Amino acid sequence: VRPQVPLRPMTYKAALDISHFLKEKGGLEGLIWSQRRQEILDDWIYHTQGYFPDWQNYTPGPGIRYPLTFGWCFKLVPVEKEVLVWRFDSKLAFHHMARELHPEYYKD
Amino acid sequence: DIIVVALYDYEAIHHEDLSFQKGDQMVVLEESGEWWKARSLATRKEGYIPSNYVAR
Repeated sequence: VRPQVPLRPMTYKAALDISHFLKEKGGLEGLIWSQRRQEILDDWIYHTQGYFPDWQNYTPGPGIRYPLTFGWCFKLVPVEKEVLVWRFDSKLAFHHMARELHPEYYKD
Repeated sequence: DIIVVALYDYEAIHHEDLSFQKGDQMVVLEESGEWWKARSLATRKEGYIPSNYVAR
């Protein structure tokens, strides 16, 4: 029904607002992660809001995967080849956790 | 002076965007880029809108 909206860059503020909207709407929190579900979400954001799927990557495992794009406030947490669930963390709004653990990704 | 009509439903996620429904009339305030700042004639809410979702 809706066509493709014009493209725009991702920002810290836009990542915050998309994070908050997903927490308010429901659906992402507690959901088991899968590549197929990650594609459905990324492509939805892209068709509805025009952000290319280049901002929804996390730190490589093991353990908790932290978002690479500062402003994205969901993290992937293992539960007991892992099994991960989406979890909102408000600390992520103010602590760039990936840059704290992998400075090399952001030094240049 | 620049009145546009909505062709599709749009739900805004980003806080500085303007939601609307099929048929809503809006005044365009700014046209810098492909996302235009517009104002609703019904609610007088203001925000950016996907320029290809609207006509005239």
